[PDB]
Amino acid sequence: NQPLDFTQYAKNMRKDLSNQDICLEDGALNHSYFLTKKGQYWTPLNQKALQRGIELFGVGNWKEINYDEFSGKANIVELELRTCMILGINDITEYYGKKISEEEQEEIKKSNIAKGKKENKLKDNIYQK
Amino acid sequence: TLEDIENEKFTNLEILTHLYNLKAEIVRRLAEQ
Amino acid sequence: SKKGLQGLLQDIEKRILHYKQLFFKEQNEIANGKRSMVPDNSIPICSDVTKLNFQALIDAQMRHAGKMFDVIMMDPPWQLDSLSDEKIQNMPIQSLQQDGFIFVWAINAKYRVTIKMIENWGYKLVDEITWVKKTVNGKIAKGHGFYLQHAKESCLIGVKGDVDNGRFKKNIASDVIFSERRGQSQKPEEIYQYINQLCPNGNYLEIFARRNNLHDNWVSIGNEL
Amino acid sequence: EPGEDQLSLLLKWRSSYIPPQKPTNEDEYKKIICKDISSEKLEQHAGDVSALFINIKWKLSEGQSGKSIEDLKKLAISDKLINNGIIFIWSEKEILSQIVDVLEAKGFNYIENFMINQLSADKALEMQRKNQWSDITPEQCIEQEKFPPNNYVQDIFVNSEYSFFRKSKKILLMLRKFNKDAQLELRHQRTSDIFFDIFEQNKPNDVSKKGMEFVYKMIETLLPKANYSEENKGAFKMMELYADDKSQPRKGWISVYEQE
DNA sequence: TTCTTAACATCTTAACTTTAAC
DNA sequence: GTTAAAGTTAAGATGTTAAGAA
Ligand SMILES: C[S@@+](CC[C@H](N)C(=O)[O-])C[C@H]1O[C@@H](n2cnc3c(N)ncnc32)[C@H](O)[C@@H]1O
Repeated sequence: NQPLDFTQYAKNMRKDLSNQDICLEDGALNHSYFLTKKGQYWTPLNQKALQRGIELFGVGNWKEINYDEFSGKANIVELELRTCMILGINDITEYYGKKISEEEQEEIKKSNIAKGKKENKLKDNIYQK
Repeated sequence: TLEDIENEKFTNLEILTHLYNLKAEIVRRLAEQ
Repeated sequence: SKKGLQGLLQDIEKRILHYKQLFFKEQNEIANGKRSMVPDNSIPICSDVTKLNFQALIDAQMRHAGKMFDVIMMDPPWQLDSLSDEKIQNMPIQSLQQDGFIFVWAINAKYRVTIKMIENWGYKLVDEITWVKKTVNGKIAKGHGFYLQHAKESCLIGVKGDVDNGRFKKNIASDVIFSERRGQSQKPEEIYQYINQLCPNGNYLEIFARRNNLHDNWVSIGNEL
Repeated sequence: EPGEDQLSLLLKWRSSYIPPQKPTNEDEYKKIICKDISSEKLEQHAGDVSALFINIKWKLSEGQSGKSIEDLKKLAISDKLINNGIIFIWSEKEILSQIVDVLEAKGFNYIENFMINQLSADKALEMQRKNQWSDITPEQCIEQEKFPPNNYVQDIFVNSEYSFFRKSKKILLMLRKFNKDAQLELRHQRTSDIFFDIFEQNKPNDVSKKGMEFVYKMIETLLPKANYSEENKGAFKMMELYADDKSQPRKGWISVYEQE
């Protein structure tokens, strides 16, 4: 018979016994977590968490949004680092204290990408001003 | 200071964390005097 | 020092710009699908060994392969990360394996107790492989010790059941691994090559593992992993 | 230059270890030649020694000559023969656990290990053929200390005939005998626990005169008080059982022979 | 008080700097 | 301006043994 090819077999084991943060869909190693150090990966649960938490709460102050959050692996510096991409712009000083829903956030993200492409200075989705 | 924060064995996100920490401390100092 | 440290503030703001750009580039490469050094056929588990139930591993392996494990590696966190010399024995290795091998890495202070542990589980002492530490120039890396200058790390091999079958090739590799130091406590990668010379196409289980090895077809129980 | 070579850089204590000549004055060396330790009485030819050596040729396979564990089971060791000493015994891995428990029943606790890594002279000659003087015997390599160049020493290990991981090792199990009252005087770390020794193929069970000098000197430095100096006359505090002809007649040692 | 348990006991190599020629 | 000798230093999965917490 077949000598137990290991791809789908390992996929089934990762479905069964491995951690939920290592396998996505049916079978995937989730390489984005084995190249980053332990405790800091920003799971899709965290992504949706801050995506739903940037609204209905005062932006700028991340202590008050982290008090009602997990209060775990949610350090502030990662929050200001990864909220920039949701905005699309590195600078946040002009975008303090105002709340914008997710679809308009994606709209202004696309607008920032387009203006960076037209201004031929984009550096991997990141626009500087 | 600037060197131990810039260590290569230090992971980059924690480099950002401690480096932001000394920015906060020094701007608190300029707030002081 | 107000103006000088204001210039230092400008310097670390340039550091903000450089480091934010560097991490944004690396994270964009991550989201683009950058592959880590880990192989796609690695089966990891992040749970405490004294806490997890191994019966789930047993019937998962029996369902997905139909056989039991071939090699159970372990490099225990010896008591001298603490554990004990009773909690290591009390965990169910004798059910995790039926016919195979076990590699238990021991220090010179934990030799007799390791031999007693292996003999208690049902294995019989068969072989020992030793890691000989090396320097970058090639000289032996000797350090510490009481009666002699230590340059050694031992590991003992226990065999449970029958070995005369298609797997488990005889007269392979060597029991002495002459290799450089590459960590505070990090065994060489030649032992894995020796294992794959011993049992090709196997279902190996490794306990007390770290993210350094995580090889192909390996079940890699650990906690900080 | 010999420095760049990995072989010649790993084997440089050879020129620094010359075993001394045979003792003559009849005070230095002792002989209690007899038929068998498990047959003769012991602890009456000597008393209260500090270094016990058993040069054992284990049989392993039944066809191969040697002795098995039952001789050590019936070995005559009392508190009179050795009370505070450390016992040095050559061990394999097939009977390592057996040696450990049979010496545990007498009170000797394992404290440390000291191994020798084999490097084959036949392997060096074959490699120098495969890469390229080099038309001489392996024993001549052992004698002249003429080591052909080799920057990778991990290929030069001996090829055994084991049914498992191939054998390239030689283990000396040293076991303490705790007394807690008379104690043992010792210096700590003036010896490495590994030394790469040159051997000969088809005969790995023989350590040469330089390796014997190394192990004897590490015993003698490990136990300085048992060195022959003004007080060991009749108080030798060192013997070797199953003594060999080479390097055993020693100033301060009792050579326990084995008559047929 | 008693067994542990903190709490003390030294050797080789590879690199890194500093200084004396030359 | 270059090469070599001397001081330095940092690291390498040791252990017996006086002291003392239950
Ligand atoms: C000394 S390391 C051995 C790792 C191995 N030498 C390697 O680098 O592949 C022991 C590891 O076991 C894990 N571990 C320690 N204590 C554990 C425990 N109580 N239960 C489960 N895993 C544990 C930790 O990840 C620790 O790093």
